[PDB]
Amino acid sequence: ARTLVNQSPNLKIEFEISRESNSVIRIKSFFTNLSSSPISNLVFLLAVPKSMSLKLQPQSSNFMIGNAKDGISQEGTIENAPANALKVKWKVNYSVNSTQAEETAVFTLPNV
Repeated sequence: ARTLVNQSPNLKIEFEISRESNSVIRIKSFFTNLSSSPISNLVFLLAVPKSMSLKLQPQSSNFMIGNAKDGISQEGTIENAPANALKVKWKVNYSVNSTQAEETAVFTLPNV
C-alpha cells in the first residue's frame, strides 16, 4: 500500500513502506505530477534518525511530463530499524512553470 507523504498544488509524494527483516525496512518513494506543465530539475533529499542507516538507489529521473503518475521514483532501505516511531525529514526542490518550487516536512513512518 502507498502512504501519502505530501500533496502540494504541483506534486504528490508517496512512500511504499515494507519490512523485510528484523532490522531492514524497504522504502520506495513515488512522485506524481499534479501540474499540467512538466516538472524538471527535481531533487529529493531524505534523512532518517541518526541511529539508523539510509541506503538509497539512484533517483530514476529528475523530470516528468504534465500529470505524470509515478513519473519519478527512488528505491531504498533503512538499516538498523528494529520492529519496536520512525521520524523522517524530507525536502524537494524542482522547477515548474518557469518558477522554482520547494516543499519540506517531517514524516512519521507507519509501523512495519
